[PDB]
Amino acid sequence: GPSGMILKRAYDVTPQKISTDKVRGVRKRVLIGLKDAPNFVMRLFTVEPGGLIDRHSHPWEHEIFVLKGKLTVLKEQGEETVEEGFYIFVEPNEIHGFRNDTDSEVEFLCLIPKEGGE
Amino acid sequence: MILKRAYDVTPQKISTDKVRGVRKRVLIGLKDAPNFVMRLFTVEPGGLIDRHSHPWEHEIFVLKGKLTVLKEQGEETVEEGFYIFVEPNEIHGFRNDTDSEVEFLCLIPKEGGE
Ligand SMILES: [Mn+2]
Ligand SMILES: [Mn+2]
Repeated sequence: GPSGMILKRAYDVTPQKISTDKVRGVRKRVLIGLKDAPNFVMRLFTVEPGGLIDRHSHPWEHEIFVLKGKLTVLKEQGEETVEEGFYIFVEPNEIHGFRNDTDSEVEFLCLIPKEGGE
Repeated sequence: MILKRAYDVTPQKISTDKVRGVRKRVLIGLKDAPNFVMRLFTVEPGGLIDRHSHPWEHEIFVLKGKLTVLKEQGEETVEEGFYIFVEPNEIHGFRNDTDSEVEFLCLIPKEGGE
């Protein structure tokens, strides 16, 4: 593949609205996308106040790092809120979702193997 | 599912001929991860990761402070809120020229170890 290094302010990427049957009040920035990533992609998600990523699962893992705010994590059984400075590992096929119960934006980094897209 | 405060992971001090004033936390390691690992590095004031390369990429996010990134030639400082993509085989390293600790998240494919 190519050489070099990219160094960029994440906020220089516009936050794009995610709207699907199971996601509302969420925006995403693709930081290191399919066009460049050899193995895995880096996204920055913004959950607006009251935003929801419904419980779901997929046949790849998630690696998450919470950057800002209080993120409510939905589990197969119940939920738990974590804050900036927490990491999350979600196994392949594990049920998970997210909610923002606060009045400010919540941000988290989310990385997946590139076979799951960007 | 694992949910944990990164700070609570015990950092490992690194002090070698090429790395000094650096601590490393393995957040999501080989034990858990099927494809890539998540580390958090803390660079003390004056700390240094000297120029090196490896056959895998880095994906980095700067969490705190002003990080000096060493390039094959020259260097570039970036701040909290920057991401960095280092291509496989690219010469790189890091320095902290400030008076406070710098933190960055760093992910590599699992062939890189943890
Ligand atoms: Mn998911
Ligand atoms: Mn390296």
